[PDB]
Amino acid sequence: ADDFANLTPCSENPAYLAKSKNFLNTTNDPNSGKIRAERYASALCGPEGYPHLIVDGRFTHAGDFLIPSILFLYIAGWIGWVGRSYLIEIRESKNPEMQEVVINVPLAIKKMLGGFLWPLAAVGEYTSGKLVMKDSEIPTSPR
Amino acid sequence: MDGSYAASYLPWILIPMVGWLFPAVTMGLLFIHIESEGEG
Amino acid sequence: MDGLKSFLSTAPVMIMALLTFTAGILIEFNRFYPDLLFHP
Amino acid sequence: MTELSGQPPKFGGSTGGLLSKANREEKYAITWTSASEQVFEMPTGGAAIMNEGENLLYLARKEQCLALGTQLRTKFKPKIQDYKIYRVYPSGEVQYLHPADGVFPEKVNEGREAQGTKTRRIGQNPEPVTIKFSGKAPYEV
Amino acid sequence: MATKFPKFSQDLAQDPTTRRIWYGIATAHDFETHDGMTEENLYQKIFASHFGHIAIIFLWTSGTLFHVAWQGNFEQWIKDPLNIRPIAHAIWDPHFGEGAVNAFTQAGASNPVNIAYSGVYHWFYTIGMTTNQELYSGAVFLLVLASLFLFAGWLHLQPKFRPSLAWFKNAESRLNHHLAGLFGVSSLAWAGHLVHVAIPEARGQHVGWDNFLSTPPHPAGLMPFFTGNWGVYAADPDTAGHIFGTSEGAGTAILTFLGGFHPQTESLWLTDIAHHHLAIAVIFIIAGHMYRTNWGIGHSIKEILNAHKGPLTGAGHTNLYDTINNSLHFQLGLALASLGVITSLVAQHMYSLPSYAFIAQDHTTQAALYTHHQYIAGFLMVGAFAHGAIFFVRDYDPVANKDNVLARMLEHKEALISHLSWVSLFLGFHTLGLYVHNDVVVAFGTPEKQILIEPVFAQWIQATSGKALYGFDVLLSNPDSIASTTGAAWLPGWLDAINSGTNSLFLTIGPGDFLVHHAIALGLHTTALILIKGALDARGSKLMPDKKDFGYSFPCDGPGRGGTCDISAWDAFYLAMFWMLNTLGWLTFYWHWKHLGVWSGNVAQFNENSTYLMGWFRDYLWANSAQLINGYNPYGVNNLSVWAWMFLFGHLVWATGFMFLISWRGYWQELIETIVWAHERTPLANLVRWKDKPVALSIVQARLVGLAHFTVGYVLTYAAFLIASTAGKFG
Amino acid sequence: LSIVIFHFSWKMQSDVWGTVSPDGSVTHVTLGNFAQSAITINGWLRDFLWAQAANVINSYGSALSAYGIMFLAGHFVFAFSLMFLFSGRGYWQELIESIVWAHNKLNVAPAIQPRALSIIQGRAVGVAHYLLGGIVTTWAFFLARSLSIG
Amino acid sequence: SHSVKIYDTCIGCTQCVRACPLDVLEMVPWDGCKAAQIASSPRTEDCVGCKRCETACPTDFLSIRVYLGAETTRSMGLAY
Amino acid sequence: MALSDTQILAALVVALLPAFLAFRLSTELYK
Ligand code: CLA
Ligand code: CLA
Ligand SMILES: CCCCCCCCCCCCCCCC(=O)OC[C@H](COP(=O)(O)OC[C@@H](O)CO)OC(=O)CCCCCCCCCCCCCCC
Ligand SMILES: CC1=C(/C=C/C(C)=C/C=C/C(C)=C\C=C/C=C(C)\C=C\C=C(C)\C=C\C2=C(C)C[C@H](O)CC2(C)C)C(C)(C)C[C@@H](O)C1
Ligand SMILES: CC1=C(/C=C/C(C)=C\C=C\C(C)=C/C=C/C=C(C)/C=C/C=C(C)/C=C/C2=C(C)C(=O)CCC2(C)C)C(C)(C)CCC1
Ligand SMILES: CC1=C(/C=C/C(C)=C/C=CC(/C)=C/C=C/C=C(C)/C=C/C=C(C)/C=C/C2=C(C)CCCC2(C)C)C(C)(C)CCC1
Ligand SMILES: CC1=C(C/C=C(\C)CCC[C@H](C)CCC[C@H](C)CCCC(C)C)C(=O)c2ccccc2C1=O
Ligand SMILES: CC1=C(C/C=C(\C)CCC[C@H](C)CCC[C@H](C)CCCC(C)C)C(=O)c2ccccc2C1=O
Ligand code: SF4
Ligand SMILES: [Ca+2]
Ligand SMILES: [Cl-]
Repeated sequence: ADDFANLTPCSENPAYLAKSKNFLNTTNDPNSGKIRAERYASALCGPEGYPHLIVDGRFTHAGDFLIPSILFLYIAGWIGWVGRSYLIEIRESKNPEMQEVVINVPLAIKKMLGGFLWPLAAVGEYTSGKLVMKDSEIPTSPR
Repeated sequence: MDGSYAASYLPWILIPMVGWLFPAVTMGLLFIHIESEGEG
Repeated sequence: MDGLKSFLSTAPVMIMALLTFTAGILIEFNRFYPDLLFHP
Repeated sequence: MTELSGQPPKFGGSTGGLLSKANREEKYAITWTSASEQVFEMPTGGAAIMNEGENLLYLARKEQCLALGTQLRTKFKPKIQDYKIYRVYPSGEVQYLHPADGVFPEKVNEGREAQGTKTRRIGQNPEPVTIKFSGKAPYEV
Repeated sequence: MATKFPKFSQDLAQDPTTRRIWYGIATAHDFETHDGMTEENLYQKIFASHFGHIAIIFLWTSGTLFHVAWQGNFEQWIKDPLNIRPIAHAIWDPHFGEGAVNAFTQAGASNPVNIAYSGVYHWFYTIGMTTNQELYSGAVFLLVLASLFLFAGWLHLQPKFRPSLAWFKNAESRLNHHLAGLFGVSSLAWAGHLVHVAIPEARGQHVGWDNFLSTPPHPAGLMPFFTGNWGVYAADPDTAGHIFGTSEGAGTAILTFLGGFHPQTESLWLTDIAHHHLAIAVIFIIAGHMYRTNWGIGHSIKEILNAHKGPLTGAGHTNLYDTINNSLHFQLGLALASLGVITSLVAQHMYSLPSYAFIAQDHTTQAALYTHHQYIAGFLMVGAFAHGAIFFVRDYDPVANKDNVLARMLEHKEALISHLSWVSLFLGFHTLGLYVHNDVVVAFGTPEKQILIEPVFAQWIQATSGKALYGFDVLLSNPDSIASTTGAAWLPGWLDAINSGTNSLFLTIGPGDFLVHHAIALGLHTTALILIKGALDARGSKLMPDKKDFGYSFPCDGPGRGGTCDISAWDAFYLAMFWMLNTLGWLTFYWHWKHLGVWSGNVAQFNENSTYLMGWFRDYLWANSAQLINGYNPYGVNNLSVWAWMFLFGHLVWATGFMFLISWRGYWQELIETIVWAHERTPLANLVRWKDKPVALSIVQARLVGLAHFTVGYVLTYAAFLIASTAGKFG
Repeated sequence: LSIVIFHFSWKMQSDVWGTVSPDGSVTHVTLGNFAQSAITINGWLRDFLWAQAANVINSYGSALSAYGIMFLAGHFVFAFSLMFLFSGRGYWQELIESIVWAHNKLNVAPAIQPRALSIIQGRAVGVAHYLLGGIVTTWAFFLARSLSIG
Repeated sequence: SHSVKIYDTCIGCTQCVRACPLDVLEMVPWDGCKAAQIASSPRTEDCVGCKRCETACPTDFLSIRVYLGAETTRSMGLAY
Repeated sequence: MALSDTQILAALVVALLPAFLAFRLSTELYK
């Protein structure tokens, strides 16, 4: 229906259309202000002239939150998975702490370059049972 | 004019009284309980 | 010698090299394509 | 115990010593023999010169005496192990404290009673719900 | 050595130093730790304390009535409640000069007086009290009631009247009496009072203790109550043109349900409040017939608890009756929690659905009451957690509550604390990052790049109740939903009240509200995390697995094992106090700034500056302080001078707490020993000997005093700001 | 030094610095109110802090915006130091225990066992951040104020 | 006065007595460990509670425990 | 109308009662 009636697109917004002609330049490109005037003119705006983002889950604004959410989660899972796998790899080499202080670059890089398939590796470790642990085998404190 | 309310000769005594009453007695009470002492 | 190859691969040197590299990536990306509040 | 024989150490007096309460309530004294005349640091401040042979010094509390005792045997090559710490009452009553049974409490010795000894683990202490409203603690029982 | 202070604990009495005094005060009400205190004398002393405390509350209320009826301009304020400022109490300070004298002679009084901001004039004129003599009679009645309760306590301390321990440990009767009588009968009698006095007084009809037996509150008496038809009390409701205190636009209805706001007073309708109290009185009376007593029929809580088991929860709620019934700290922690939640609810309801006439227009009283109740509740919740930690320390039985839902909480406490930490990080990181991003983006002359998230999930809920400014067309916002065609009498009033752009009923929110709400969520998650890790790890851990043997509050354990500072369950409370104060600062900044925007018609300022922190630091703190700091100037002195002095006073106390909190004891013990030597060597002064050997404040006392000074300087400073900045632009 | 530098900064702006007229008269910035307003704490709170801090908070959109940013940033670091200065490590180690259990649950605990900062190091980080935040606040404030007087 | 206890987990290494600065702790012959000795606390009247014993304990968690109590002139460490 | 002058004096005489009863309860709670 008329979702976000109090919000008008930047293409129709009054204060936004007033301010878009007078946008500053971020980089060295003098058109960058008018570039923003043309780029942000598609989003929904408020009566103040600033763009608003809707994150309720609708696909109309999947470029507002969905794409950065997925891109982050991908890169962050990459980071955490290569870190966890390298931490486990250290546990069998000489001195498990010294190699945590001094990085094994030929090993850390080898594990980083194999992180683009971290979801499949994680599911294969969960089905086999390598991802999680058992409560009866973890050091716990007195209750 | 200070007291537009009834019985304006009460707030006076009431303010001094609380001034030289409650904390005087309070500080003296702890003293008195310190007095029993105990020379063995 | 390996004594310096181990120093260049220590925790602080590597954790600052990665931060410098990621800073370069982000700075150049927001140089060529700045002002990305969302995805078009 | 019977008599506190000893020479007062060479010291020009300091403000860190004993006070009025330390003379009226209780003070502590330590007696030791020095193999020669040397300089030692005062637990109250400064540096004093201990006399040759039997020495005597009065302090405020017991920890000062034991801090001087732990200094005597560790810093000097002719180590002093015969320092004896006494507690002095306002009635002249002097009693023996350190060393207790003539031997330092470090090494073991025959003729001592087990004080504060428990026959359990710390993780075996009783629950505080079982002893509440009683004037006892989980460690006192 | 022992003396006689205190007389309840020999350990504190045998202390020959000054500490003997301090711990003699901080253990005054800790009855469980007294010498030889039994389980029955405990409950009985606590009962007498309850009696005395009810008396104290009633005496405070009696004084509040007395000063209004004596020094207040109640009758004048009744005439013009929208222009005459109320009077709290008169000033009797022999220190005033000329500026304060010329200033405080305000609010129509002929003497230096203090304006009233507790919002009691509106309450008293909404009740029906229109003369000072009614207030005086009520004050005398309360002065008698307080003595009644004092004598009740004194008499119950006697052995013949001493209640038994089995009487105190009766749960199935205390509830049936508190619900049907203390809640049901009280609500019913208050509804009767509202119908018999408030409604007639709203129509010019005076009904007092001299004519209420003859004058009916309705043209038709009690027979139409017996008639199965009840529409006659809906009757002709008070029209939208009704005027308070007069028979103009007034009808004969007493029990309605039309809803909405009174267009003149901008408050709730009296008939609706009386009908509400009647309905909930019936409900509470019904609740008062659930648990069995001396007549067989009824429930037994011990059976209901022990019967609700679970395939995933093991023992369920077994033995929880014998657990809670014997733990006073458990009961106090539940009571404080529920009371704090309903206090925050009272705060969050009175600002948008005011029940008192002309109270919405006075902005300072309304700004003060909300913040007052919110701080009250913020202390109540921390108390609810501090007493749960004490339940774990003193009253938790691991064999009685074995395998139940309570012990499983201890079995997986690591996971609870871990996920609380995760969600607090997940909040803090991004909320702070977005605020810093907005500041960085605005500072660079590019306000067109702010990450402004639209609060969809809350504006949609607003739409589910009739808010059409967003236009979601859901439930009450949609004219075709079956929820509107129900013939509900309250619908037309609610729909008119919600969407009028003049009230505080469901205010229009934006991205700034979203960001401040996530900062509030952080403040809740982290404070609860601290208060929950303090309660769970109150019996032991891996640093101190024997924490249960050391009690609740203790200094530490020593510098060994790496360090043990602030390790007790009391220290966790001490830490979480700061987080509660910070959350209550954030919440109050939010409320006050948005209400300034609503009151000045400048909702745009708040909706367009609350997204970056500089907006708060400047357009709120720096902007609204101008009058505050100008209470006393080198040019003159106005009525804000006392607040201008209290602001700096609160700053001073708050900064004084930092000394106790940053520097610790040993420094001060050495500095004190130097002074002891100084006195015992000063001629004409060593002859001034002391019985109490002066010692430095303990570490626990250090943290307590520092937190107390911090809290005083946190509350007083913000109050001197909130009242002064409000009584200027609108007061 | 916080009072020393404020004494300097206000006495110079009030009884020394100021524009000189071509006739000979000298009009100071704060109109010479130091001798008549710096005698009370409210004078320093209003006519010194509140009055002369306006250049820093209103610096957004200009070349002095970085100074307002660093002003708020020092206000941040100051309060961040209070977490260390008011607490004790015995709580933080018990919390690290739960986070270690969480890491071992997924088997992601470092062989370097995590230990909270020592008591001395806790105090050191506290005082370091206290001084850093305060001096950054005063630096930003002083520079934004001195650059905005012509 | 403070309370000092010694549990059966003690290995009798005299470290807590070598660290005690007020001659509060001793060593009595026992029959539990290789050293055949256990810590003892006869002179609790001289115990200030500086936890120097607990700091110098080797066993998994302490074998000697100090529980602070009613502080007196001697336990407060008063020298004036 | 405003409040009378003698009634303010009647207030202290009545307030004598809660003070006295609170004193009794206070001394009974000390035990
Ligand atoms: C391999 C590194 C690694 C991995 C896989 C994890 C994984 C996890 N951490 Mg964690 N952590 C790490 C390092 C890591 N951490 C470090 C170095 C610190 C010290 C700053 C922490 C401090 C920390 C805290 C305080 C908490 C967690 C928590 C968690 C759990 C929830 C995820 C989270 O909190 O969001 C994200 C995690 C963080 C924001 C913490 C910082 C993450 C660091 C900066 C990333 C490490 C990168 C590493 C160097 C990569 C090595 C690559 C290798 C080839 C050399 C999760 C399973 C939470 C928990 O208890 O579970 C609910 C929690 O409270 N961590
Ligand atoms: C402005 C002051 C300040 C700040 C920023 C914090 C921040 C925090 N407190 Mg805290 N606290 C404070 C004052 C403060 N406190 C005070 C005065 C007290 C009373 C003593 C407490 C008592 C307290 C307790 C008891 C607890 C906390 C906890 C926390 C953490 C909760 C996690 C979170 O918020 O998510 C995210 C984190 C943040 C938003 C802060 C990080 C900000 C930095 C700038 C992020 C970027 C890192 C930076 C680039 C590092 C590089 C530095 C480089 C320049 C050298 C958090 C880091 C809880 C905790 O430990 O969490 C589990 C906890 O239990 N606090
Ligand atoms: C908090 C704000 C919104 C945030 C999202 C909500 C999640 C909040 C975090 C809680 C996580 C829950 C973890 C469950 C942990 C868990 O899986 O436990 C397992 C449990 C299984 O219990 P059983 O089937 O054995 O139940 C038998 C009972 O008799 C218990 O003995 O499942 C549930 O309890 C489901 C309900 C969750 C109950 C916990 C929270 C309930 C929320 C409040 C409900 C209010 C209802 C109306 C009351 C008036
Ligand atoms: C619908 C969606 C959202 C709603 C989202 C919903 C409400 C969130 C639901 C969250 C649920 C409750 C939790 C999800 C998963 C919980 C399990 C336990 C995840 C476990 C992950 C662990 C096991 C991963 C571990 C390892 C993974 C594999 C990779 C890492 O590198 C490293 C490391 C961390 C060690 C909203 C907010 C409404 C906005 C809308 O636009 C989109
Ligand atoms: C024989 C009897 C009957 C007749 C009863 C008659 C003829 C009168 C009955 C009156 C009754 C039964 C109750 C009246 C209660 C009045 C109360 C309880 C007032 C309480 C006031 C309180 C508690 C405090 C009020 C306050 C004051 C003082 C203030 O000024 C400030 C506000 C606030 C603090 C609220 C009938 C046949 C009908 C039924 C059967 C029993
Ligand atoms: C420490 C501890 C403890 C704890 C305590 C506490 C912490 C408490 C609390 C609590 C709380 C703080 C709670 C809260 C909550 C929440 C809730 C309860 C909710 C809800 C919901 C609902 C139910 C709703 C519904 C609805 C809606 C949704 C809207 C509209 C209306 C309706 C109704 C529909 C104790 C002592 C026990 C024991 C010991 C330990
Ligand atoms: C100053 C200071 C002292 C010394 C403080 C002393 C000796 C207290 C002196 C205060 C005197 C008693 C006057 C205080 C006045 C109070 C307002 C009186 C309140 C008492 C009520 C009964 C009213 C400490 O012992 C200490 C310990 C641990 C951390 C920080 C500190 C610390 O900062
Ligand atoms: C939080 C806290 C901790 C815990 C503090 C910790 C664990 C420090 C966290 C350090 C993290 C792991 C490193 C992040 C900070 C880096 C030094 C910044 C370097 C960034 C570069 C790599 C760019 C204490 O140990 C403590 C001790 C005594 C009193 C108070 C406290 C206290 O408040
Ligand atoms: S607590 Fe300190 S003073 Fe007491 S016995 Fe142990 S080491 Fe000695
Ligand atoms: Ca009337
Ligand atoms: Cl001034």
